[PDB]
Amino acid sequence: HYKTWQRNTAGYLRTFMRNKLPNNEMIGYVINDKHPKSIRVACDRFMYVMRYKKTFRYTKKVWAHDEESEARLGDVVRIQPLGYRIGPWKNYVLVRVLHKEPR
Amino acid sequence: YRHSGKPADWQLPARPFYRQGVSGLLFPPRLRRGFPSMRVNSKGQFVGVNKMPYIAEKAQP
Amino acid sequence: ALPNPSVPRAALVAARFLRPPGRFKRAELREHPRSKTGAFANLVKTAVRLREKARAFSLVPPPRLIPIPLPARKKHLESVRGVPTVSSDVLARRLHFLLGPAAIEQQKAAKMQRGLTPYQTELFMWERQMREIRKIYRAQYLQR
Amino acid sequence: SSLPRLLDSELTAIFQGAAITVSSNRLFKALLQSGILDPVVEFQKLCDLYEEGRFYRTWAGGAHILKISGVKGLAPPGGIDGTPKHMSYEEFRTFVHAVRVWLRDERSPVPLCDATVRA
Amino acid sequence: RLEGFLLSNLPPEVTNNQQLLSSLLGRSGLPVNSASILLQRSRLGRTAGRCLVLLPFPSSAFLTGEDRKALQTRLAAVLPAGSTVTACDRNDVENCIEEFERYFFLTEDLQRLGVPSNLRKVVTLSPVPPTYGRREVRDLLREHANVDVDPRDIVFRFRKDGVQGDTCYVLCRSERDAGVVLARIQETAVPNRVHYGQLFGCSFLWASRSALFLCDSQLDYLPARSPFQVFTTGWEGDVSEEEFKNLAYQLRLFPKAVRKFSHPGGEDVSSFFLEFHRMRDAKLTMSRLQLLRRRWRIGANTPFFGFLRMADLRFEDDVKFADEDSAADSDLDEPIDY
Amino acid sequence: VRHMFLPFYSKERGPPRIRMQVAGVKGKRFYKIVAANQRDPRDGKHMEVLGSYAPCTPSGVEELRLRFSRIKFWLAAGAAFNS
Amino acid sequence: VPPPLKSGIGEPKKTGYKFPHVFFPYKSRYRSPHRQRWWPGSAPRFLLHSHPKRWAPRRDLSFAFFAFHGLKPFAEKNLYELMHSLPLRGASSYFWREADSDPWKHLGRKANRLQARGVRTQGRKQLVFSPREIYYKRRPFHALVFGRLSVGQLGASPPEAVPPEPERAEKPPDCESKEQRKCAGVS
Amino acid sequence: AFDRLRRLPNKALRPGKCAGSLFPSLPASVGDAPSVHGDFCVVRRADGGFHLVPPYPPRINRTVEPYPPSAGNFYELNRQFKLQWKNVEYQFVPKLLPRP
Amino acid sequence: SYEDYIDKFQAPPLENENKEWTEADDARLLELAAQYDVSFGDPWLYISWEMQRDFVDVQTRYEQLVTIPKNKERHCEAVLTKCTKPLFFSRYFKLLPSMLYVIPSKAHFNTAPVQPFYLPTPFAAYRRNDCFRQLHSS
Amino acid sequence: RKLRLHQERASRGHIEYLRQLER
RNA sequence: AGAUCAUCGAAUAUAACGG
RNA sequence: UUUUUUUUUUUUUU
RNA sequence: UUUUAUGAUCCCAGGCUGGUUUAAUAAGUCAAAGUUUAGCCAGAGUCG
RNA sequence: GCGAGAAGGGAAGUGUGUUUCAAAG
Repeated sequence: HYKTWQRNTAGYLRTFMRNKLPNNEMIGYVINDKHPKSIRVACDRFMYVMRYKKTFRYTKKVWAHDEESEARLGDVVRIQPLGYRIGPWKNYVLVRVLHKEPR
Repeated sequence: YRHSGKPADWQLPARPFYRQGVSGLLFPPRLRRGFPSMRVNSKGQFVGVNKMPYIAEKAQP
Repeated sequence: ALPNPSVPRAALVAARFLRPPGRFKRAELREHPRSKTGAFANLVKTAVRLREKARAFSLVPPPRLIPIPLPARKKHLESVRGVPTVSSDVLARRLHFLLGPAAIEQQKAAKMQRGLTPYQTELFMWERQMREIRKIYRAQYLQR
Repeated sequence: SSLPRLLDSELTAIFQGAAITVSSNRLFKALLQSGILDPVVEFQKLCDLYEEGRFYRTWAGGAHILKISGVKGLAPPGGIDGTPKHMSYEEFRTFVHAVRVWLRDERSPVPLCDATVRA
Repeated sequence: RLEGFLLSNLPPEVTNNQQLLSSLLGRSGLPVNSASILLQRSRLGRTAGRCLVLLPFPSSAFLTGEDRKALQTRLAAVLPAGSTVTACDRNDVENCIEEFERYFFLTEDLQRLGVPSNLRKVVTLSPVPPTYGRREVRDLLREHANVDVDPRDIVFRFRKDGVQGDTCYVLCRSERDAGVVLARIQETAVPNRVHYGQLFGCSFLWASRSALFLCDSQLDYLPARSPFQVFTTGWEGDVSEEEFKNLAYQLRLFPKAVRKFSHPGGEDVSSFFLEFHRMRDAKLTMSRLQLLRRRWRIGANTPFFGFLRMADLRFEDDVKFADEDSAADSDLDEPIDY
Repeated sequence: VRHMFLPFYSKERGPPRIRMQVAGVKGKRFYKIVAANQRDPRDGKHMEVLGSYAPCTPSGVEELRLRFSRIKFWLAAGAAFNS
Repeated sequence: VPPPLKSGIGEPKKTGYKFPHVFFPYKSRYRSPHRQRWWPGSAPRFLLHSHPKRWAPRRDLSFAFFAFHGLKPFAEKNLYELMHSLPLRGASSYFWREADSDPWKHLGRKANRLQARGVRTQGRKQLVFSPREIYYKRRPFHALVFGRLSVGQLGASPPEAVPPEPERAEKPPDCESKEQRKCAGVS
Repeated sequence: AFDRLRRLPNKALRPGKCAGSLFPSLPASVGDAPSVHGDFCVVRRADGGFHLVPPYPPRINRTVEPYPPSAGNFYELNRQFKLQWKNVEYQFVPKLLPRP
Repeated sequence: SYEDYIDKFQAPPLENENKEWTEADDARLLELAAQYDVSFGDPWLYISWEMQRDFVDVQTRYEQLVTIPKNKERHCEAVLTKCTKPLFFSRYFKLLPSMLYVIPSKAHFNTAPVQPFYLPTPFAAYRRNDCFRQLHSS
Repeated sequence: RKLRLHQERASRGHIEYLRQLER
């Protein structure tokens, strides 16, 4: 939790903007594409510390869904959240693929 | 008035107060008091809200 | 059937602002004899009777839901759809009547009814006046 | 036209033969062996329709996760058992009915499941 | 077999111009043998928010499977504007679409037969059925389980804002005896929903109850516009005065009515009107009557009282109808208390 | 335009209403006019503050501070009040 | 202490509950809607606790024991009980309710309530009942009597009587009005 | 650690929001709209009316033991609510709370 | 006593009470109609006080000079879209009663179509003549 | 002219204060 | 509906699935 | 199917 | 096939937030990593 | 007929809460 005066500093606002995306979108790279029509997207987030005034990074691995199964391992993609639960692990939907690794 | 005993039109103006005499702001923030209990919807229409107002809303410029 | 019983749509839209009952009020319904139970209002039979009536017949399969990303969209300001078309001159004179001395004497000059106290005649007359001022303010706020 | 009617008694042998509750892995393979559905339907065809139909949620297949994990299972994977839903006799009947028509309407001039379309 | 499509939710800017609509069909498929369309028109000459398209003779369209239908639907769905529904039409529903257009044109014409006092305690309602309904289709009902040969051309159906068949269906009866018999056995009935593939569709529970009445008279339109809270009462004893007879006996009961009116016609039953000041008084009266009814052992289904209302009307030389007015403020008279 | 007042109305608590409050120090209590629901507590959640009221003042004349641009706006929404 | 619960005549034996209500041990201010009405200044529930089972020793049994209903006081005699002894079952007669000797109007805890007028410092128009059809289920205190309800004006005589009204036809023959207390008629 | 008795948090009847919806016609945010009725249901009254009613047992939490030790002296624990209609019975006594 | 209140504290004398309408009175009513909006709220609340008469008498006079002549020269269509709606319940009202609608007759509204119902030749085949009362023209 | 209603006089002061602050 | 550092008690770690 | 009913209805063949 | 030092398996205890003035060229424009007092949200079921 | 737990600390750690948005039964 952040105090009222902690929500107006440039350090916190800058971190917020980086994390914040349209439709709560995220950026990550796929690390597992073994199961059919399934890909695990590894997203990286950021956080601010009001004590030492330094920002660190922590990975957030999540599961996604692909229709055409165009994405492959080691390919940065875009994910979008959803207001339901489908499958045991599936919690995201693909939109597009930015980069493609050769084979 | 004295005879009619009704309020007059022209009278003394207001008496605004300023802290430490200074009454100048160079970087005014964007306050949320422009639309009290009113917001914009996805459609663009005006809708209300249900929230407790901040006790120190005006004391935190 | 099982989730929601047979409930007419007319009685569902009207019951919107109905406050839910409290803890003690719930026990009254549950207390025996259950004389507040209506026709086809049983909580034991209604939940299985409906199901069986539909078993004889075919069952429509659930719709096929295919996930699809939602495109991004930016906020856009829009004008007010509801704006009463009334001139400001008309409302100026109407405000002087309710707030003027004529309102006080209007309440006194009212016809009484059998079975009602003298204060009731003026109270109801004042209530009708209070309904007109609400519309005037609502129209003015929307126009501005 | 003139779709055949699936007798209740016939389905009893298939359900009991594959074996109260049973797993869904043995039922998928046994359905094709009996040939009750009749190109040849592949194993993946049934699996794809099972997920698209949203049967795991409807039937409450994820309720068994809280029995082992408990509070940790409430959160999503990233914010975990993944066993399939064990359909019973009652449950299986419904699914057979649903999948029987999903294949007939795939080539009919007048769709039955989803006839509408949005621009 | 395929015989055409059905459009809906069309914008007003395309239904009012035949040139633009015809051009959109030529590129997708056959041009306006060529295909034919039919635009629904209201009694006042205004169009609707939907249209219909008919395919050429079946000789050149009998051999058409789903492979050729999916592509045609898809291609013809993109050209029109957004927020549009393009569904297929079967051989059975195709004949029903024509009746839908005719009902809208004859809506006002059909709301005159049996509406007057002639047929008071006859009219019924059952807003169970969905858009899937017809005069012929519904005729088989109320005969196999209730035994009641109702008239054919006495069936009326309301409509929603988008000229869509409202689920609210209303029926009538020739005689009065059978009226009661209809609203006692039609409770929780599941005949069928749709007849496709020679098999029945989803389930639907029937529910018949008297909750609405109709009246048409020359001395009712004007009196029912002055007050804001107007009541209706009927099923009274032998012929009675207003000031001398109706007022005096009212004291015994708990009507609490500011004013009253009469209803001539020369029948063996009277019907006096009531007026209230506030909405709360009106509301409380409703309860009172209801309670009393039970005590008297009159009947649950027996019409005893009702609430008067003014039906929406659409005049000419008007840019917007009263019912479609978004700036109306006729809701402040109903205060909310909880 | 009833759609614009939907959020205001509360199913659990009730419709909006205008009343007063009791707060301050013992022996010098002052009234505070606010807007809240029907079942809400006398001293608790409040939607908007309209003003205050001081029936006892050193000058001997009762004071009353109110907002002319908010009271009229709230009445249009259908807010009741006590006698 | 409260009176023990008893079943009325014409009812099979029931099983008594262990507690008056669900929240017996935990809560104490909660009250059941079907609570008994035995404290002075109330009325019974008609057909729930008005006529409990009556028992007496073999020695006390007699014909007169069965005739207790018909000899009840004026303040407790209902319509059913009254019509049973009248000629022709009280058919082709008139009846009216006299709300002047109610138990709560003279005795009871809340017997000094403040009315809208205050206190009473000092020819009426009372309703008249004409029983047409009479059907007795559980004699002598139960029946489905259908009659014509009308209004009538009282006379100036010392007693409560009905001179030349009923005059107006109010409603067709319907169910009874009240089941608390009734008076005689001219017939 | 196998077949260990776990514990789940309590949850009462969620009151529905005033600003609800019947059926979302193609929603265009990233979530599901609330409901007015919510947990509660509308039934026909005895006197020909419409009123609220406590639905069938709302997810009786069997995982947590009774708090008051003196519960067996006044209430019979280990109860079952069965649904039967003529010769038909359905299996719905298991009240499990699925994941969000 | 309820009878004493209606006899003692009830005697409002109205100036223009139980009087016929004259030529000057008709002009005065028309002038007030323009000053106060008619299709906005209750216009009869303020006009009645100016004329010193009952709220019902004033409405009838205006309805027989403007409303009737105007409504008799316009086409009207009967629809039920907004009128069909229930009433919100409350703590003293938890029931769904009946209703009664008002349909205008031909004596006060010229309800006639502007164009006969025309059907195309190909679309006329799918029409049941045994399910309709009115004949098929053209 | 000659604002007799209390509402009219109350709004007069609001405009005067806002005009001074406007530049 | 999305996002949303864990801390103390000194400490002691690889576990559950299918051939 | 059996006691309770101030929530209903139905009964014919030239 | 899945988690796992960016803490997977696993034992005990702690429920989250707001509160107006507040001196010093630390003159705070929100009291500057973390301090509270009328207050918001939230807190299972049972008469067999 | 209507209102009534207005005296509740027993459950839970990635939970309870906070923040950003949305909601024409």
